[PDB]
Amino acid sequence: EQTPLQEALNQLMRQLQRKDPSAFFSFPVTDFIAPGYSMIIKHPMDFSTMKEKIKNNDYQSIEELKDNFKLMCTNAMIYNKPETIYYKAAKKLLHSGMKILSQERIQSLKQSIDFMAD
Ligand SMILES: CC(=O)c1cc(-c2cc(C(=O)NC3CC3)ccc2C)c2ncccn12
Repeated sequence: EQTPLQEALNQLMRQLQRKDPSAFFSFPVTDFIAPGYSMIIKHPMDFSTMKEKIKNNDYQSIEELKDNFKLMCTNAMIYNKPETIYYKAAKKLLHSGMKILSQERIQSLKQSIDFMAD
């Protein structure tokens, strides 16, 4: 039902989402709640979309998930003005998420994935 890589990606997801208690990054931003979003942000990302990419096996590496997570936070800091709650929340989430997605945890998880293979 899940490969070791999928299991590892799903666990990181849960860890990252716990750093978004406001649930602002849980779901895709739409043009209705953020006017002109689709004209400014060319590659949207959110936790629910990351969740489908894992289930659909779109990720070949943990680094890909980390890139998507950074994209999530980068999009929010580009679209939202610094005085907004969403900008501040993106900065807090980026800092907390990058500690979760440290080189040491990523390398540790990659070692485990290889040990569970073949
Ligand atoms: C990531 C980001 O840029 C973003 C996220 C949201 C958003 C807000 C709420 C919410 O609860 N809003 C009420 C507190 C006022 C719920 C879910 C989402 C996806 C948002 N809304 C407008 C502009 C930007 N954003």
